Amino acid sequence: CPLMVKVLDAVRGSPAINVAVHVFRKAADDTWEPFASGKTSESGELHGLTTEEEFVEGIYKVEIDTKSYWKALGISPFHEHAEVVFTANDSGPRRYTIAALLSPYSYSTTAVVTNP
Amino acid sequence: CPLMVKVLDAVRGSPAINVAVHVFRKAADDTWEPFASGKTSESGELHGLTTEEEFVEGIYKVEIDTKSYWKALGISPFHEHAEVVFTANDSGPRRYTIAALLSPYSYSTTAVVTN
Amino acid sequence: CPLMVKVLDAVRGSPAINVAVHVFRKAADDTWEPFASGKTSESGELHGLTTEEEFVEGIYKVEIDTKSYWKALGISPFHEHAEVVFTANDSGPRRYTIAALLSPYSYSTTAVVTN
Amino acid sequence: CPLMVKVLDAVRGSPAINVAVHVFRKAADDTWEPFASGKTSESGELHGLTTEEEFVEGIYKVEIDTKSYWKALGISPFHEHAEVVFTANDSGPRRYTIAALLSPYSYSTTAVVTNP
Ligand SMILES: Cc1cc(OCC(=O)O)cc(C)c1Cc1ccc(O)c(C(C)C)c1
Ligand SMILES: Cc1cc(OCC(=O)O)cc(C)c1Cc1ccc(O)c(C(C)C)c1
Repeated sequence: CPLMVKVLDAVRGSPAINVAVHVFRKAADDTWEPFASGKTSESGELHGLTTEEEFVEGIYKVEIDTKSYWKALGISPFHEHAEVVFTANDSGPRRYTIAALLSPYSYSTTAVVTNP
Repeated sequence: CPLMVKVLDAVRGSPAINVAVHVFRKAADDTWEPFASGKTSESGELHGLTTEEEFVEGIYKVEIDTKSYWKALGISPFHEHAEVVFTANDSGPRRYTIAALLSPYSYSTTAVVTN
Repeated sequence: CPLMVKVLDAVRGSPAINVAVHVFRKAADDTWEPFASGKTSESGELHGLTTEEEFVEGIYKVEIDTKSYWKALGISPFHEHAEVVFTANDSGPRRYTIAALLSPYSYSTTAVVTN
Repeated sequence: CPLMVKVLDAVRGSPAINVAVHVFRKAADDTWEPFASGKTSESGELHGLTTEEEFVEGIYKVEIDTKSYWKALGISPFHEHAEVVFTANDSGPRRYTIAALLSPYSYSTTAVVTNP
């Protein structure tokens, strides 16, 4: 898969399990069209969101439901979600790993972009 | 002010200067209504976005134009911007500092919520 | 001062208060000589560690006692501390702010080097 | 292996390749004894540092040579290295992944600790 999401929990030092992830792609009319969705596994990973054929050039948004994650652990976090927005495939097809590191009042996100 | 934004540049080890920042409030129809904006100062700070009277409870989005910043420095960036979405809440402390740390392919953001 | 330390808590969304910080300078024999120390303020800041005269070029280590901080909050931490090791250099800007962002199993540190 | 190190470059959005890593363990006399060393692979990973038998309880230091990494890319970075110090195995054997994210003037580090 050309798009993978990996989420870690900085409080527990663990993968962030069962985190909902929604992906959108900006349409020609500038709206966000639903593209794919899933939830992270026991390893904090979400694979199989898309395919090489489908994942064309465009502006994509990956919205990670961090608030539901923290709420289920009894925590009222600051952010509603973590949303990473990016242009994909503009110099040709690439593989993207979107890595997120979560704390109740902070998150970081990083992209690892490789040429397949 | 109840809301301040502070932006640092992890490549240069400096405040991130002249970064455009837009603030939006979520409307009843779930659209984002522009609320305030500015550019960060020589110290990477943006003050005076709102007032205590105006900044009522709601869902807010702070959009930091990281892409234009990296473009101005001749460095290829990954993100279109960094968005920071949160519910502002009266019961808690209520001065918010949104701190962001920028790299071309990574950012972190943290909230410092006080008094 | 030429050196300031600012520490934030990513769990509480607050300055990290009363965190012990020790500064060391690398000696000629490669050992670390204690130089200065303090505890962060109510704003998570530690000022006045050194002076422009004293803070000559050399290799410095700032050790932030994160473990005692998490212990004080009843939260299990991973690291013994966060160390920040750098060469201080006259040609460049020379006011250093060491910013640290703390979580129980993660920390980040950044240098803001100005004027 | 109970200890793995993974290093990413936040400027290029890539693994950080050929980064030297030195591991030390605190001795009974409070000195740092050399424990293991290696360098990151093309995937930014360093495997095989130790074994279950060898990796007993103790205080360990993982020193990642970030300065040489940046210097080889023409950059004069702020830090001499990234050094992550931690007590290991104090509630029994665990697997540790030490993840580091590098920028010229900043780094973050995170531990993922799992029960084998
Ligand atoms: C929020 C903030 C306040 C501050 O006050 C000290 C000053 O203005 O001199 C000084 C600095 C440098 C920051 C920014 C900061 C301070 C600490 C920190 O962990 C982070 C994370 C985003 C990496 C950011
Ligand atoms: C992206 C990624 C890939 C990975 O490969 C799987 C494995 O080898 O276990 C293993 C891990 C732990 C990560 C996550 C990671 C790896 C490095 C890193 O600096 C960061 C920051 C976002 C904190 C995250």
